[PDB]
Amino acid sequence: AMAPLLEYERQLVLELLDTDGLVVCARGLGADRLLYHFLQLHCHPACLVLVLNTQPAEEEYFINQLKIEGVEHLPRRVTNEITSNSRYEVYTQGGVIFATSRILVVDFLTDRIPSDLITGILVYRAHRIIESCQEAFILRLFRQKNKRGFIKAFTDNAVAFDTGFCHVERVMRNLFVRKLYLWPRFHVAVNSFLEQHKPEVVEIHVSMTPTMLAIQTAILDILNACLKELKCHNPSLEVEDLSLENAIGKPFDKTIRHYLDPLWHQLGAKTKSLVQDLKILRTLLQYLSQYDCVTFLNLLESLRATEKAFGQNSGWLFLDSSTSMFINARARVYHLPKKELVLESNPKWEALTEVLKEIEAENKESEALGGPGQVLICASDDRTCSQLRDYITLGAEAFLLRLYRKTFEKAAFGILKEPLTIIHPLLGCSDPYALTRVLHEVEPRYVVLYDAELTFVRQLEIYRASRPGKPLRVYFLIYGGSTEEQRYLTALRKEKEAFEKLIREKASMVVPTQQSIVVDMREFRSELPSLIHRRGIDIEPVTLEVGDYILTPEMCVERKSISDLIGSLNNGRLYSQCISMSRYYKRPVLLIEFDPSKPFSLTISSNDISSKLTLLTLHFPRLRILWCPSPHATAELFEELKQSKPQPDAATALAITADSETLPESEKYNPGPQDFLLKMPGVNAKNCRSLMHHVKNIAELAALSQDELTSILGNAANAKQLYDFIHTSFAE
Amino acid sequence: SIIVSPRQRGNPVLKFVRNVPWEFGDVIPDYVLGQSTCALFLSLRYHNLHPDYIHGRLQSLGKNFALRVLLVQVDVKDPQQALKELAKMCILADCTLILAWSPEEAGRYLETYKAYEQKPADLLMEKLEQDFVSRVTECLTTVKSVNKTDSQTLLTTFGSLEQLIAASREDLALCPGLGPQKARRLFDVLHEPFLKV
Amino acid sequence: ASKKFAVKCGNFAVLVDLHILPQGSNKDTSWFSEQKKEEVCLLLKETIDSRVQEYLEVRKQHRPSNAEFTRSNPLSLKGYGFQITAYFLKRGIRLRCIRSTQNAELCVFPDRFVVCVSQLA
Amino acid sequence: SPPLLLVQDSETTGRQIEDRVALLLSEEVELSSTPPLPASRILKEQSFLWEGSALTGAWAMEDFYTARLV
DNA sequence: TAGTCGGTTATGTATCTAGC
DNA sequence: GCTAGATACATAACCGACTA
Ligand SMILES: [Mn+2]
Ligand SMILES: [Mn+2]
Repeated sequence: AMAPLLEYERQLVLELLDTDGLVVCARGLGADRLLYHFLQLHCHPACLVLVLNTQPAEEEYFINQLKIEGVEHLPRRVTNEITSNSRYEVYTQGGVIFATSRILVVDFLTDRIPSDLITGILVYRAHRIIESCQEAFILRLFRQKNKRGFIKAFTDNAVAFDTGFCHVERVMRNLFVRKLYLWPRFHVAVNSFLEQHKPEVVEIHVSMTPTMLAIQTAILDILNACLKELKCHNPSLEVEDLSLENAIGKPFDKTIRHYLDPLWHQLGAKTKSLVQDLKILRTLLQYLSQYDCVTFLNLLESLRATEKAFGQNSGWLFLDSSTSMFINARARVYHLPKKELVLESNPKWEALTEVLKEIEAENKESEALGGPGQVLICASDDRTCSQLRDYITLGAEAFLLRLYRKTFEKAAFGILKEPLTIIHPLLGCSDPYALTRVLHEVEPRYVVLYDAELTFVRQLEIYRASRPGKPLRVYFLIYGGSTEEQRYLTALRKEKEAFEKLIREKASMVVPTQQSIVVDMREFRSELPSLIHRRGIDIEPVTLEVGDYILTPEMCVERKSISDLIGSLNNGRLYSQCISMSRYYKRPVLLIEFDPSKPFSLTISSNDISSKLTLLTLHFPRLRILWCPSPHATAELFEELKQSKPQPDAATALAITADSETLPESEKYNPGPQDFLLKMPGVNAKNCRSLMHHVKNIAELAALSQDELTSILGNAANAKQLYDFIHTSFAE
Repeated sequence: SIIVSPRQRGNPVLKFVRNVPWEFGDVIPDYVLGQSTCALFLSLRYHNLHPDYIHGRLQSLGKNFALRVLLVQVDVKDPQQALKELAKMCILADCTLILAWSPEEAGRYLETYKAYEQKPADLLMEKLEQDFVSRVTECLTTVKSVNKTDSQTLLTTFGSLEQLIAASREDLALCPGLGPQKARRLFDVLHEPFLKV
Repeated sequence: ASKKFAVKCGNFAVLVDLHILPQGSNKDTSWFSEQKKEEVCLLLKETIDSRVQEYLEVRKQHRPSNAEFTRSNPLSLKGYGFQITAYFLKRGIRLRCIRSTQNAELCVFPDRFVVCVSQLA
Repeated sequence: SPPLLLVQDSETTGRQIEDRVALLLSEEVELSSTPPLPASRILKEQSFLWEGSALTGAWAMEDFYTARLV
C-alpha cells in the first residue's frame, strides 16, 4: 500500500524524477514526506541509493513506517557495528543505505564500495552542503568515480540561503545538480489545494497585566540603549542584521558571534561586557514571557547578589529603568503595608483554563463525531510543560503559594475509554518535524498551539489536508503587543523576502605526474584530507603507528593543534612521539597548526610554552617545525614540499612498527631493552651509558652484586634503589 | 656569555635580554648561544624588502653547529607566502624555525636557549607514579601489545622480577593471557644485548 | 471505527498505535467494531504488564533499558478472526498526560507500543 | 549465490522503477465531506495572524510590525 | 561568563581462548 | 592445522566541570 500523493505533489515528483535538481520547500511543508516517497520508491535489491544528512530518530521513523506499510527489504543503517571486513556485503545487497559520513569517506577513498554499481544519492538538508564539509567531499568522490547515477537534493528553510554567507548557485554547484525547483507556500498549486481543506482555527490574543507591560518596556529600553552603545563603539557593526527588532530573536546569538569572533583578539574591555548584558537581557525577556513571577524574582535577586560579589552587571541594574523593573517585580510578588503577599498569575494560564473548559463542555455532548476526541497542548519547552501540569493539577493558588514557600523563606487494569489531554514539548530548534510524529501516534480532534512558530502552523495545515474527511480545531494562543508577536511577524516577512529573492535569482540564472600522501586513519574527522584531495593528490588511508602524513619515503609529518600542542607538551606524549619519529624516519617534521577563526598568535618560568618548545628543539636537533595559519595554507605547503622527491607507499609505512629495525645511523642500542631500562627506578639520563656499556643484557644486570652496582653507578642511593627494585618480591 | 656578532647593533631586542650576560664579538652566526647552538634573525618586513638576504646568510653560514635555530619576527598582515617560503628554505638548509610576534618573545627565546645548555629533559617526561606495584606495572607495559591486566597476572604468578628474567620463553607462554607473540616480545626484550652488534 | 486508544497499567498509560490492514484492494476499517476492540488488549494484557515490570526494576537500578522485544522479533498472536503483530519502539519525546474527567496526572510509558491487525479467513 | 545487484541489468532496473512510479501515481485517495464541528463560544464572545501565514494576501509593509514594540 | 582540564565517543586493529 | 568472539587499547575531536 504505497503512500498516496497530495494533489500538488505529483507534479513536483514528476519534475524531480525527470531530471536531477534541488527542491526548496516553504518552511514546514513536508520535506520528510518527499524524502520518504523516494525512499519507498527505491527499496529494490537491484539498485542501491545513499541518504546523507539524517538524524537517528528520522532514520528509525522511516524504517518503521516502511515496515508497517508492508514492504520487503527495508533500508539499513551502517555504523561502527558492522566492521570493515564485513561491510562490503551489506553494500552489495542493494537498497537504501543510511551510512554516516566518516564511514563513507573512508570506504570511498579505500575503494571498499561497489562505486560503479551505485545508482544515485539523496541529500537531505541541502542548504548545509557547503564547500569544506564531509558531505561535499563524499559527493566529489562519488561523481569522480561514477558519473552515471543521480543526485537529488531536498531542503526546507529557504531562509538559510538568504544570509550573506551561503549562496544558492554555489550550493547548486557543490551538489552537481544544475537545476532549481521552487515550491513556496504562495505557489498557485499548493495554495489552491490547501485552501479547500482548511482547518477550523480560532486564535486568541491575551493581554498582559500592566506590571508585565511595565517590565517588558523597561527591559526593551535597556536593551535598546545597550545596542546603541555597542554599535557606536564599533562602526563596522552597522549592518541591518543587528537592528533592535532583529536582536529579540533566538537566532540572534549566532549572528553576533559571526561578526565579533574574528575581532575578539583586539576587542575592548567594555564591549566584552555589553555583549554579555545583551545575553542576560534577552534571557530576561524570555523568562518574563514564559515562566511565572516568583521564578522571575529569584532570577533578578540572583543577578543582584552576583553583582554585589563580583560586580558583573555594572552597566545597568542601578539606572532608573532597572529600578522600575525591580519595583514592578516586587510589586508582582510582595506587598509591604511581618509580611504579606499577592501572587498574581499571568493571563495565559487563565485563558488556557477557559479553553479547556470549553473543550470539556463540548466533549460532554460530543457524540455526533463518534466519541469525544483527544486534546494535544503543544508547549515550548519541558519546563513550561511541567509548569502547565503543576498549574492544572494543583490549581493557581496552591501552585503559586508552594512555589513561593519553596523558593523563599516560609482498577488494576483496563481501557481508559475517556478523553485525554497530552502536553508535548515542541523544541522547535532540535527537530522541527516531531509534532507530525505525535500527530500520528495520537490523533487529536483539538490542537492548542500554546507557543506557536511558523513550521508548526504549516505542519498542522498539512496534517489536516492529508485526511480529507476528518476535521480538527486549532486554538492559537498568543500575547498581544509583546515580543512573541513581533518574532512571529518577522519570521513571516523574512521567509517571504527570501523566496522572492530566490525566484528572482533563478529567473536571472536561466539566461546563462601522480603523487600521493599516506594518511593516518584517525585524521579524517578534519578538513585537511579533503583540501589535499581537491588539488589532485590522491589519498591512501592506513592506520599508521608513526606520524600522521607521510609525504615522501623519508618524511613523517605530525600535525598538532595549538591546544593539543600545549596539552601534549604538558603531559609527556610529544617526547615519545618525537623519539619514535626520529628513530624510524630520517627527516621528521612537526607541523603546528592555527585556527583561522582565531588570531595568528601563539598565546623565565618552566610553565611557559616557549620554554618547553625550546627545550624540545634543543634535545632533538634534527626535528623540523612548520607553521601554518589554516589548513588551506597547509595543503599548499604539502604540495610544495614534494616537488621532485619520490612518492611514498602503504604496506611499508604500515609495516613500520615496534618490531621493525631502526635507521642505519640513529642509535647504537636495541630500542626494546633500552626503553625498558630507562623506566625502572635507579637509572637516569646520565648514568645509563655506564650500565649499558659495562653489561650485556638485563639478565646480567640481574645477577650483579650491589658492590659492582655502586662501582659502576658511582652513587650509593641509586645502586641501593636498583638492588631493592630488581630483587624484591610481591608478597614482601 | 653570548657572543653576539656586532652586525645587528640596530636591533630592539638587545634591550630585551637582561637575565643573561651578552657581549659583542666578531663571529659568523648572528647570536652564538654557546657551543653547538647558533642563531640568526629576520624581521618579515625586512625579508620582504630584500628576498636575497637570508638565503645568502644561510648559504654562507656553513654546517659547523649541531643546532642552528632561525628565529623570526612577524609584523606584516600577510605572512602566509613568506612563512611558506621560509619553511621550505629551512627544510632544505638544515635549520629549525622559531616564530616570535614581538621583541619580548624573541628575547625570552634567547634567554631560554642560553640558560638551558645542559638542562635535563625531566621536564617533558610523563609524571610516573612511585607506588611499587604501579611502577612495576608501568615498566612491563613498555613492550608492545602487553597491557596492565596480564601485567598483574604475571605479577601474581611470578612475584619477583629475578625469576621473571630467569624463566624461559615457554614458561612465560604457559601463563594465561600471554600467547606466542607476547612471549616472544618479552623474552627478546629481557635477553637482548643493550648494544647493537 | 478504529482509532488509537490508551490503556492503563497501574501508574502508567500506554498509548497503543493501532493500524488496520485493508480488505484486498478495496479498503475498509468499519469491521473493527468497538466490541472487537476492548477484549483485544486482554489478548495482549500479560505482555504489557511484563513490560511494565522490567522497566521499573531497571529504573530503580539506575541504568538504561533495552527492548528485548522489538521489530526484529515481533509477537504474532491469534484471536477471533484477526492477526496481531506488536513491537515496542522507543519514542524519545517526554509526554505528560492529565485525565481531565478527574484532572489527575497519569504517567506515560516511554515506549511506543505499535500493534497491527488484519482480518482473516 | 551472487547477489542480484551485479546480476540484473540496468535497463531492467529502470523498467522496474518506471513500473513502481506508475503504480505510485495511481493510488488516488477517497473523498468524504467533513462533518461539522460545534460552534465555539470563544469566537462569538479576525484570525489574521494564522491566515497571514499563507503569505498570499496583500499585507502591506506596516502590517508586519506591532505598535507597542516601537 | 569565559579559559582550561579531563572525561566521553566513534571507528579500527592486534591477540588470545575456544572451537573447529 | 584453521576460524569466530571477546578484552584492552589507541587516538583525535567534542562537551561538561571547574574556576578565576
Ligand atoms: Mn596520530
Ligand atoms: Mn595529531
